[PDB]
Formats: sequence, structure tokens, C-alpha cells
Amino acid sequence: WIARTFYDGPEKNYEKTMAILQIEAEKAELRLKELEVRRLMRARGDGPWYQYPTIDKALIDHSPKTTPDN
Amino acid sequence: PDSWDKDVYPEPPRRTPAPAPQTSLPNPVTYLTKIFDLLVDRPVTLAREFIEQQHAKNRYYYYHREFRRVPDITECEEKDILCMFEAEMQWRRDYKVDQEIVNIIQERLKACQQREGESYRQNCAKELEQFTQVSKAFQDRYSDLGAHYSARKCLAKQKQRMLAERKAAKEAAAA
Ligand SMILES: CCCCCCCCCCCCCCCCC[C@@H](O)O[C@H](CO[C@H](O)CCCCCCCCCCCCCCC)COP(=O)(O)OCC[N+](C)(C)C
Repeated sequence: WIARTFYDGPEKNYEKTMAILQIEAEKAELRLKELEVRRLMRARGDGPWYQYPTIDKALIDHSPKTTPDN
Repeated sequence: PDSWDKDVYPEPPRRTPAPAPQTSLPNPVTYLTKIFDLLVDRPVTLAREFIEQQHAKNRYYYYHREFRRVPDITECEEKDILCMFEAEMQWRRDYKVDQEIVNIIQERLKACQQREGESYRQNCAKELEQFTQVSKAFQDRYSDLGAHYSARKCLAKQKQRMLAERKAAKEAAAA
């Protein structure tokens, strides 16, 4: 009576634990991947992150400048 | 009683001597036994009969749980969390079963020690050897793992034992 009224079967806890373990394992591998990606991006600078600003080339004046040799 | 399997828990045929009254003096043991039967066993037997016939009117069953076999830790990937989990649970269940096997053997040994009386040193040799073998195997299996035991630690212990055995066999055979 106690088992029927207050508790459930072992399969419920078993599968819940499996789902939780899978979720946490994916989270851990994602954290490692994010750390590695951050390290590589900061070391190289070829990714969208750590793109420090540079001088815009649209500000340059392309016209004769009173002197042929610029 | 048919409640437990007689083969798992063996008992001797239990031979007992017949009464041999040498004299005509009436002993008190038989009279006390008869009177104890008369005003103890009969009411107890009647009460048990009543309870049993009450039970028979409401008969229902309960079942032993069977568990399927799952791949062990020896065929589990390095970071496969689900297979590792299943292997760990199976290993824990097997560990409990092994503990209960050791318990059964110990119970048989204790029963032999009590039953055989003074000759327990001679008549309980077989049970002693069975317990020695089971205890040695159990110690090889699960001993010294620690509080945080796991399937992986037991596998590492077994691998180390096999490496030592292989080294010893290679040294001895080539000698
Ligand atoms: C002859 C009898 C011998 C045995 C007696 C046993 C006594 C049992 C009483 C103790 C109860 C406490 C154990 C569990 C309580 C909380 C556990 C909780 O999980 O159960 C809830 C249910 O518990 C009850 O609702 C609460 C118990 C309180 C009743 C105790 C009686 C006395 C309380 C006093 C009240 C005061 C009244 C005013 C006084 C003036 C809901 O369960 P749920 O999470 O869905 O489970 C889902 C699985 N399903 C689908 C199979 C159901």
C-alpha cells in the first residue's frame, strides 16, 4: 500500500538519472569547447570575438592634394 | 518446511536415538513434555489453523524482479556517461549478490559448527573449505577498493592482478 500510494517504480528514477547525466555531460563538453574556442580566438584573432577596432578606410581622401607626390 | 530450498541450506538426516528406559521410575521430562503439549501446542495449533484458513480466503501473489543483462564496463566508451551508468548499476547489483552469497556460506558454516557439537573440528571440514574458497575469491574481487568503490576501480584492480599473473607466468614458463 505504501509503495502504491506514495512511491513509484525504479525505472522512473533510472531514466531520470540517465537524462540528467546526459544533460550534464553535454554541458561539460560544451564548457571545455567554449574555453578552447576562446583561447584560440584570443591567441589568433581570426574569429568574431576579440575584434579590436581599427581605423576606417572610408575617411581617407582620394583626391589631388596640391602636390603630385601626396 | 518447503519455504526454503533444502539444497541451498543442507541438513543431515538428523538421526535420533530411541528411548531406552532402564528402570520403572517415571521421569519428569516426559510428563512435563506431555503437559506442555497439552496446554501449549493445542491452542497455538488452533490459532494458527484459524489464521491460515482466514488467509486462504484472500490469496494474492508477489513476484521476484528479474533484471536484464547490460554491457559491462569492459565494453564501455571512455566518456559514454549512459553506458558507464548502466555498467556501474549492474556492478553494484552483482556486488550485493556476491555479499549475499558470502552470507549464505557463513550461515552454513555456523550451522555446521553448532550442529556437530564437540566433533565440529572434524565434521565441518567441507564447509570450512567452501568458506575459505569463497572468502579468498571475494577478497580478490572487492577488497581494498575503498569507500568510493566503483566498477572502474575494480576493473583496474583486476587488470593489475592479471598483469602481475602474466609477468609471473612468463618468468616461470621460460625458466
Ligand atoms: C494501520 C496503518 C499502519 C501504517 C500507517 C502509516 C502512516 C502514514 C502517514 C505518514 C505520511 C508521511 C509519508 C509521506 C508524506 C509526503 C509524501 C508525498 O510524496 O506524498 C503525497 C501524499 O501524501 C499525503 O498527501 C500527505 C500525508 C499526510 C496524511 C497523514 C495523516 C495525519 C495528518 C494530520 C493532519 C491534521 C488535521 C487537523 C488536526 C486538528 C503526494 O505524493 P506524490 O508526490 O503525488 O507521489 C506521486 C506518485 N503517485 C502518482 C503514485 C501518487
